[PDB]
Amino acid sequence: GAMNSSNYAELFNNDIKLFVDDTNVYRVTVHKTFEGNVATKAINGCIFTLNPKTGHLFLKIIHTSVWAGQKRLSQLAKWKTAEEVSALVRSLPKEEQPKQIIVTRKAMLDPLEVHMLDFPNIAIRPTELRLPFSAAMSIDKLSDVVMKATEPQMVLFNIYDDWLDRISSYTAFSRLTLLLRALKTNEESAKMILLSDPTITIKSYHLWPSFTDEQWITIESQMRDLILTEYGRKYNV
Amino acid sequence: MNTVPFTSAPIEVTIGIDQYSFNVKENQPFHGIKDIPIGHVHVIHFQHADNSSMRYGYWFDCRMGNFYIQYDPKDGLYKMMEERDGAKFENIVHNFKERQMMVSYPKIDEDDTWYNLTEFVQMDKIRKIVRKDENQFSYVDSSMTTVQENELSDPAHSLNYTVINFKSREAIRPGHEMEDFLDKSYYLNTVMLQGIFKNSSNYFGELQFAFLNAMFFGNYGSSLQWHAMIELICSSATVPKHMLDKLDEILYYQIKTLPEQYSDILLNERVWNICLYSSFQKNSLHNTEKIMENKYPELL
Repeated sequence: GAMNSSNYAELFNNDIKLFVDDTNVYRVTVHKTFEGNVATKAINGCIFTLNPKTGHLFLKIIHTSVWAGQKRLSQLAKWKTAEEVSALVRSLPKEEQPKQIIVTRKAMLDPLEVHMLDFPNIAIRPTELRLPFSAAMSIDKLSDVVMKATEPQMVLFNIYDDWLDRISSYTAFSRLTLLLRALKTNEESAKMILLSDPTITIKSYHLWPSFTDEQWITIESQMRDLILTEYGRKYNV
Repeated sequence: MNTVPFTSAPIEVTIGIDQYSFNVKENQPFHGIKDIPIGHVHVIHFQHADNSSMRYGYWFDCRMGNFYIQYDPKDGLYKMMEERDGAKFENIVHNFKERQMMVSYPKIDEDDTWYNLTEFVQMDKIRKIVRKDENQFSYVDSSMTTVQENELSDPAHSLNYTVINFKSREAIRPGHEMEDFLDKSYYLNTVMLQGIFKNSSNYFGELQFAFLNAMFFGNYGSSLQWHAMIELICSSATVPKHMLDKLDEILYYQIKTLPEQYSDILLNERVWNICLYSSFQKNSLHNTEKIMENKYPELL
């Protein structure tokens, strides 16, 4: 059934699974027309498909050309997501196919179930968790590859960089969700915290700075402070 | 007009014949039902006074043989049987009629309700859904499960309704996932109508039989089948105009006949709200929408 706080450790067991977030698939700027009407302009999007055990992020770039001459784009976006996830599973050898796909939004269940009819043994699950994967486009290198794409593309990232050499996948997932929760709540403040010390750089193939263990502890503390601060402001408590 | 004699009524029982019902007292001198209209299927059904659990009954067509009811004190139910001896049967019925120990099928002359509920229902199709080929009549009861329910457990005692599953390879063509899921015309017209049922009459026949098993026996699997066959039409953008017009008449009579106090358990809120207000056919069921809005506006 549904993934929650109670069955959380399951994400880090040896059954291959993927999270699928479709939030950033269909993206628009809203603007005024010459006649003073409103119109949308689609910009490039992405599917965020993450193995929470290994950090492998299958970033399918959704080029604006996929929306050309289509209607009901917020509905089509869910089905295009399910089509690309299905294609990704079919592309993998049997021993690498997931046993479960967890969708971050319930509206993805039927589109993905229908696209995955050929895989009756893959469980399609919702989650009770409010995961901050929508903030993926606040990670500078992911945003850069999506906006530069001139055609459909899939780019494989490791969203945990080399963290798994030093920490478990439970801890790496916790660090990733804290970073993304921070970026989602206050992107400017979050990015200021991460990039404040210019001595600490981002490796060419990494997404995040090369913090020492002790620097991660300080970074992680600063991210928690940011989230509580913004919370007291949101709710005046 | 045809007759279904009873040997006797040894146990107190509510007896239904189609949409009519009569109470019979333990050992009341009751010897059956006369003046049954030729040309339709019929159902004769039972609910024991002492165990209102297990409604059960028999689908039959008097054109196919001479049928009678006799209580079996071993199996504890009223059983339909065929009398092969034409003259023994004529002789039994004539006696019981002369002694006026039979109730009359109490059809109002103006009243086409039973025809309207059974228009496309055929005994030959009933006998494929309810498999017991040694008898010309078909036993159904409250607890009998459908082949579809058995998948998700005695196959001899199952309702073999046509399996309909919106999230099945049968319903979804590879490469038309979103198209076939959101507009079920392919599934209705090519798979079901052309492929399995052959024509809309057989489809309506099964729909009508499912409803009547739901209504007369509170058969849950039959109710799921009736709703699934409605929803498949209502979710199809492309349906022949004759089928929509006939569906509106079929559903009108089914809603009209349903006991006012059973709408809570026999009508699926989601299916009806979807069919009448969201679906492709939301404007195609004028008679059904009007009777539903006036009779069950709570459900909607």
